[PDB]
Amino acid sequence: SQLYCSYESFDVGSGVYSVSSFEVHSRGQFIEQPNSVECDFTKLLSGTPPQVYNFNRLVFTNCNYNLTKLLSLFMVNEFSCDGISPDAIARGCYSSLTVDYFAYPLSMKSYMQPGSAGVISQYNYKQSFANPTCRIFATAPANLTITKPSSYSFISKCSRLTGDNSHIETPIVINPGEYSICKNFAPNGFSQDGDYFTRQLSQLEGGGILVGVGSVTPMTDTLQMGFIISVQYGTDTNSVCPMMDLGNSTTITDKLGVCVEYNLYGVSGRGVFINCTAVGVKQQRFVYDGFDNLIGYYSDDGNYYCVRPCVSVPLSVVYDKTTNSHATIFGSVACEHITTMLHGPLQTAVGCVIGLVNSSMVVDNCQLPLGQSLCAVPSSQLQLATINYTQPQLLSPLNSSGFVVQVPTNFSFGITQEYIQTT
Amino acid sequence: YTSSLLGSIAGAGWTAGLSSFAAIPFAQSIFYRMNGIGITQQVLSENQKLIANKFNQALGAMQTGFTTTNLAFSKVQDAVNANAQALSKLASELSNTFGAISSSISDILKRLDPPEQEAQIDRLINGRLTSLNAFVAQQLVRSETAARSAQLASDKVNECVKSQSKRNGFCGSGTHIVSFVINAPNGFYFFHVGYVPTNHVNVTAAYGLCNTDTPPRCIAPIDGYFVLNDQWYYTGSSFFNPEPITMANARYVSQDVKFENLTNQLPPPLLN
Amino acid sequence: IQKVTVDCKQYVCNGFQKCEQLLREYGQFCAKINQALHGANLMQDESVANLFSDIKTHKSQPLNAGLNGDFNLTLLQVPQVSTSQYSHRSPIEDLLFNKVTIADPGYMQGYDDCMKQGPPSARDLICAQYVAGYKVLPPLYDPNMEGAYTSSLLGSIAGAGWTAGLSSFAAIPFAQSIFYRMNGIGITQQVLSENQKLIANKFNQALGAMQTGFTTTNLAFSKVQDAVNANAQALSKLASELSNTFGAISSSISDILKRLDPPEQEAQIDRLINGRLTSLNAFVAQQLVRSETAARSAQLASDKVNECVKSQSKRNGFCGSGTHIVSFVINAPNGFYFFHVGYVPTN
Amino acid sequence: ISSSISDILKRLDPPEQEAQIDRLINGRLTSLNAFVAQQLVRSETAARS
Amino acid sequence: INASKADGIIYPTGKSYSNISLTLQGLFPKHGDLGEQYIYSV
Ligand SMILES: *[C@@H]1O[C@H](CO[C@@H]2O[C@@H](C)[C@@H](O)[C@@H](O)[C@@H]2O)[C@@H](O[C@@H]2O[C@H](CO)[C@@H](O)[C@H](O)[C@H]2NC(C)=O)[C@H](O)[C@H]1NC(C)=O
Ligand SMILES: *[C@@H]1O[C@H](CO)[C@@H](O[C@@H]2O[C@H](CO)[C@@H](O)[C@H](O)[C@H]2NC(C)=O)[C@H](O)[C@H]1NC(C)=O
Ligand SMILES: *[C@@H]1O[C@H](CO)[C@@H](O[C@@H]2O[C@H](CO)[C@@H](O)[C@H](O)[C@H]2NC(C)=O)[C@H](O)[C@H]1NC(C)=O
Ligand SMILES: *[C@@H]1O[C@H](CO)[C@@H](O)[C@H](O)[C@H]1NC(C)=O
Ligand SMILES: *[C@@H]1O[C@H](CO)[C@@H](O)[C@H](O)[C@H]1NC(C)=O
Ligand SMILES: *[C@@H]1O[C@H](CO)[C@@H](O)[C@H](O)[C@H]1NC(C)=O
Ligand SMILES: *[C@@H]1O[C@H](CO)[C@@H](O)[C@H](O)[C@H]1NC(C)=O
Repeated sequence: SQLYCSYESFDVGSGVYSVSSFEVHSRGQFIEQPNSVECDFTKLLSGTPPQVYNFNRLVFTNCNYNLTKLLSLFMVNEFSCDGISPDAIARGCYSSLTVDYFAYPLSMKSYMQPGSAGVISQYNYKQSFANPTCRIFATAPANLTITKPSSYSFISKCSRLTGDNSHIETPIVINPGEYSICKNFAPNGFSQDGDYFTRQLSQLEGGGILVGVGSVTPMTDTLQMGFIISVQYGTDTNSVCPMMDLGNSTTITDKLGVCVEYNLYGVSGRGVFINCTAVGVKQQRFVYDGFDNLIGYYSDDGNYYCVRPCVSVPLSVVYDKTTNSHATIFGSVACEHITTMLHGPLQTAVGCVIGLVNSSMVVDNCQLPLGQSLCAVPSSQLQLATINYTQPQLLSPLNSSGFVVQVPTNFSFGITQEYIQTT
Repeated sequence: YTSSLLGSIAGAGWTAGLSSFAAIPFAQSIFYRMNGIGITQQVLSENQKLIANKFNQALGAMQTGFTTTNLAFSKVQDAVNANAQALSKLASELSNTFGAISSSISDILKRLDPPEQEAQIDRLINGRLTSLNAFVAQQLVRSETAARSAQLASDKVNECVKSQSKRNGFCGSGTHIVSFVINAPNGFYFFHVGYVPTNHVNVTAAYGLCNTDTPPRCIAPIDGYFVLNDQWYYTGSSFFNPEPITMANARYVSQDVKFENLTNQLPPPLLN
Repeated sequence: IQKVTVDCKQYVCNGFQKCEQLLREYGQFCAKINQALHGANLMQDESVANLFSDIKTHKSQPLNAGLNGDFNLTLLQVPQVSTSQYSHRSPIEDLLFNKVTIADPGYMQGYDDCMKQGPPSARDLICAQYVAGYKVLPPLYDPNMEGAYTSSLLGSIAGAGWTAGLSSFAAIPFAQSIFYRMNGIGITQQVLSENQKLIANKFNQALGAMQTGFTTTNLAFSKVQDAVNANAQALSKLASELSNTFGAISSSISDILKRLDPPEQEAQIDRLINGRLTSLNAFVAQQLVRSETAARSAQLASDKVNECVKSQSKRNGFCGSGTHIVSFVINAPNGFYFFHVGYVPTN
Repeated sequence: ISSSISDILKRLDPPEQEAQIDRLINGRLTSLNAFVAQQLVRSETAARS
Repeated sequence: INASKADGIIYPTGKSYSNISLTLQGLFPKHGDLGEQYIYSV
């Protein structure tokens, strides 16, 4: 029936066709998760947030965190993510999580968009897009431990004065995810608007006069914060996982050789696990190929498991339109796999076949060749027959002086037809 | 062009070029062709009507050979299907969305407004331009294949239709006698008529005959076999008919140790 | 060529339900790929079957176990009792097959072996067929049947050298057949009688030299390696293009489904679908070119058998360099390997 | 927006400039693949001619 | 730095490879770099 659908017709010519292998099923789970520490957010939750140009950075590596508590405390006004989504952050593991948090008014959120020509991008913060990142603007809890700053301040100018004496001016712009050297003028925030700060740069710093101007905006009724969040994958042996209820750790010992889903220290997927001689460096928990695929694993059991991809048995259908019967060729798989692990069969050189009957026939011409000198001959079941090799006639040499020949006595005219394409 | 190849005249057969033109009737050309494959004129003169009856049976049989089981007739359909599949690919690629919201430009204009509709239209443009480039590359390869197959078509007509090839396998199996070509869809259709032996007789042969004289004069057959039927006889390669050894079928050769030393009932070439 | 077919649903989507839902729009294009590859493999089966119909020997003669008269043909002869698996494989054919690295597809137990194989092996490209989705198909004839057709050519009897056509079968022994072929090039029977054993020594030393002529510097053996590599590089392109991101965040549908949500994840999968469907079209397009090229070359193989193996050629350059005396043929990976024997004067 | 990377780098900022450049990378690699396949057939045709 | 003895080579952070030759982007020293020599009195 799948052959009819593939050809989209009830009338299909007799032949041997390749159909889709049936869907493979997972047969268990292989979970190995440690009881890792809780990610320390006590700096973000207990303290006064800094300014945009003096942002704090948190990197979490080998810990679990409760994202529900963090999201309950804050009230997100707008988030813009590229490369990843917040739900994916909420339901998956990653090698690292970097959170750059700072105080930021919601009115200026337009000045943090990619491509802005304003002063925030040049002198205060520029988001890096080398990793899957999201930018989040929210509101802090009203009466919790987060204390509002005096005001919101940002750097409006950061230039270098190097000319005949000072006339030539050159602005100093920050690379993505980096601080401005004008931050050290007022590292705890600018006191008033238009504060003018001047420092003499040393020779090792290039020389000149560094000029910085700060801009201050009044504090709002509720504290408004901005977060720049980035994650990494495949760069660590341990993962940062939100406290999702994955379940208890399981042992692959009882399910070796079957295809199961796995969650191994934050790395997820499906595949087959086989006992293997230890290769690679044990300290690095995973062994990869050139194409960045997981091919080996080291377990708490102490063994090294080869992670073969989850596969399915190839299928082929033999169809004979006139007799209206079919057989199934399971290629390259012995009948023991089909007979005992299916979720009568006959073993042939092309695989295991259900439908044919071994009558031990030999046929000179058969139009359904299975391969390896095997073909199906219709009979009401198709029968497995072998293509015949007609033995050449043998003419023994003559023992006398001369030689023996076979000359024709009767003949016919045989018309051989040939077609040559020309256009 | 093709129907004129049937009555064409190119030479006497034993001639060695295309310069001459001999108006030998079609009947007498076949018998000379059959005499070139190893049948003596005595068999032809005796089985004159037998050959024609066999030939007419072969010509009537090719009427029923136009079936999918035949290899040559299948190649005709494969060429028509190759042409048809070329047009099918062009039609199918306009049902391709290439990732757009639709495969129809009308749907994109109906469903979307600029600047988003330009991006969706440009998605179809790049896909269809890429599809045509793949179509052009395939057509060029097919055109060269047909061009080089047309060269073989000119080769086949010159060697099989306008002459009698001595090459085994080429111009059909068996032994080539005459080939007829007719117009076919997107090419030509040939009919390689061959001499197919049906029954055999095992007969003792001799590599050659020599006489016990000084120096020993020895002969070898021209295009047949020395054959026993104590006397030796000449037979054709393609048909059995013992005939006397004479200058018409005996060719002088140098002395060899594998030839028969004859002392009685010598052939006329070895006499005197 | 190696017969390859793909599962378009599996190759594009890798068993993911979300991807297959999107692939329903491109359902027509998946079906055509399966039909173009299937149609291009029936041509291979018809080509192989028609080839061995032309190579077929109607009548043959017995040959001695090795020394035929004074000529030695042990390298070209199938043994009476064979320790090896292949019943109709010649010793020189063993050396050719022992000098070429071919990965065993495992036509009947390959799927089980790939599951058993923990450490990577040379069949990694073969075992990738159950992962990516393509399927290497078995050839029409097994090696034993192929060897039977070529072995029957050594003892093939046709009409005599002077005879017209192929309507008669003369039982001339191998030695006397070689001497006739040398007599047709300008060597008198007086010379052949006097230098009879010298010719046999010359012929035997030529046959023994090709036992060590299978080197990468040789042109003929270089071609047999390129044929195997061309088959291997066709499977490598199938597997490697499954790691092409096509502008998406990842080349694996799992990672897209783990980092993105609709409508963005469906767009990313659409990039892989379009890229993989176009890659399959290129793979199909070049497979047709290769199959037709091998089909036309399969025609040339039968032409050389009927002009070099079954008969002495009066051509120049055809059937090898020099003046043609005899030519033998053995089965080689994806084709034939002829040994054209010529007459090369030295003084 | 343009066939030249120079115009893409002058007119856009990340992450948009990477997506536009990725359009050219995929297009030119696919074009290079077509050039290889076309050249292979021409090479084989001239090798048998 | 010889780099044929794998001098100053940082391993991948969280992956391992077995019996393969790979190309990697990373912070690596230059071949033949003499560097800067420092001597301590000990
Ligand atoms: C699973 O892991 C290893 C198997 O390693 C084997 O190493 C070779 C000997 C070869 O047989 C490979 O195919 C395998 O990958 C086993 O660990 C050792 O097992 C032996 C015998 O049981 C024991 O003497 C050692 O002390 C074990 N060493 C360690 C470090 O555990 C292990 O027993 C296997 N478990 C099975 C097969 O159930
Ligand atoms: C005919 O050729 C074969 C093949 O070269 C010769 O057999 C070889 O004999 C010696 C020792 O047995 C070695 O060169 C090889 O081991 C043999 N090769 C085989 C068995 O394939 C054989 O000796 C030759 N015959 C004569 C009479 O010299
Ligand atoms: C870089 O390393 C290679 C290999 O480690 C060095 O080559 C070795 O040189 C010594 C001589 O001091 C020989 O004894 C070894 O046999 C060589 N090993 C080889 C060739 O594999 C090479 O000299 C080093 N380059 C330097 C030191 O500049
Ligand atoms: C996470 O926090 C919520 C609310 O504070 C709580 O209900 C839940 O039990 C916490 N989960 C863990 C694992 O502590
Ligand atoms: C069919 O049965 C016969 C009976 O002995 C057996 O020899 C043969 O191997 C069987 N065929 C196959 C394909 O197993
Ligand atoms: C014929 O005679 C010659 C010379 O006596 C001899 O060498 C040869 O073997 C003889 N052949 C036959 C067939 O008698
Ligand atoms: C390592 O790879 C080579 C191929 O370069 C292979 O021959 C060898 O068997 C492999 N060794 C192991 C232990 O896998």
